[PDB]
Amino acid sequence: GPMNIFEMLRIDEGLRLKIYKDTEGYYTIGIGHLLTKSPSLNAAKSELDKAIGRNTNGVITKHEAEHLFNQDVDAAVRGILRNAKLKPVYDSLDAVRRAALINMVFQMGETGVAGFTNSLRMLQQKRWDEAAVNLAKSRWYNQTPNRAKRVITTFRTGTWDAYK
Amino acid sequence: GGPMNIFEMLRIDEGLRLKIYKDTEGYYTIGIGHLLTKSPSLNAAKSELDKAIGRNTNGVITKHEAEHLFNQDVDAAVRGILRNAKLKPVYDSLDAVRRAALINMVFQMGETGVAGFTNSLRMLQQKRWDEAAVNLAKSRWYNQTPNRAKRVITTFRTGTWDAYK
Ligand SMILES: [Cu+2]
Ligand SMILES: [Cu+2]
Repeated sequence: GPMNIFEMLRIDEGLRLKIYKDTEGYYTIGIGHLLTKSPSLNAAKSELDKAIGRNTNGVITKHEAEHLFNQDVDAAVRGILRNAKLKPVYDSLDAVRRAALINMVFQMGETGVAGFTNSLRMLQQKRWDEAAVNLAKSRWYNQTPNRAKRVITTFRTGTWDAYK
Repeated sequence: GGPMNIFEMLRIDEGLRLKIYKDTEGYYTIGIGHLLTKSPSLNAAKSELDKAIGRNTNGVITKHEAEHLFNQDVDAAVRGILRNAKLKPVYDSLDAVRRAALINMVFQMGETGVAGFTNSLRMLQQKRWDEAAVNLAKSRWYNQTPNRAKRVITTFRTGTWDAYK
């Protein structure tokens, strides 16, 4: 089966069914669903219960995680469409590259992503190699080099060859 | 229980069938509206099916298998919009809810058939919802599957999920 944003994110975020800490040290679960930014497992546990609508004692099913994953991806796409900075960039991109973008928003959030002012212009102007270079200079690249490298290659090439 | 989206919307219009069936156009299909072949041969259908699933299905598949195809198919519809000179502009100008109605149209009829709605498409891009809603009702689409078209059109006119609630 050929790629999409779901498989892409499914690969970058992986699937975990116990509450774990993301690379930022924030508690999480499922496919990269942020529970809380607080360093409290107990705070994370309650936040999880609200999200799933039941008592989980830290554990959810595979279906439950896909349900969250769906809403979250959807939430990121809608976030981009309400962001004055991102929407134009998004609209100008081809399918593969819109996936790369949604990937960054999924991980970092809109605001964080809107901060890549220069790279964004390069993207909207189809200067693929220049943006790829500029994106590597970023804190984002340094904090998560492997995932960032993969995403950047997608921007540069417009192909799935970093995931295939 | 969370807010509607294209998947939920399509899951309702297509339903879930784990056995090969003929859709409304007559073509062999499976899962959540996954077209297998436009050919009258069940054997070509079964071949296509076993190819896609990568085993020998004996003409039957699991729900998870069917949702796997669902993902591929929805993405293909979106990709089909972004590939078409007439569809992309309309799509880009649409709000999230209305983009779904569009994706729904392409999922069912295909990129090319949907591009044929030149007038309705232009009205959508001009935000003449009610005019578009009416133009869309006079179409082969509406005649063949009026119940699904009503939902999709109501979504286009109002911009809300009230037709699926
Ligand atoms: Cu596949
Ligand atoms: Cu939900």
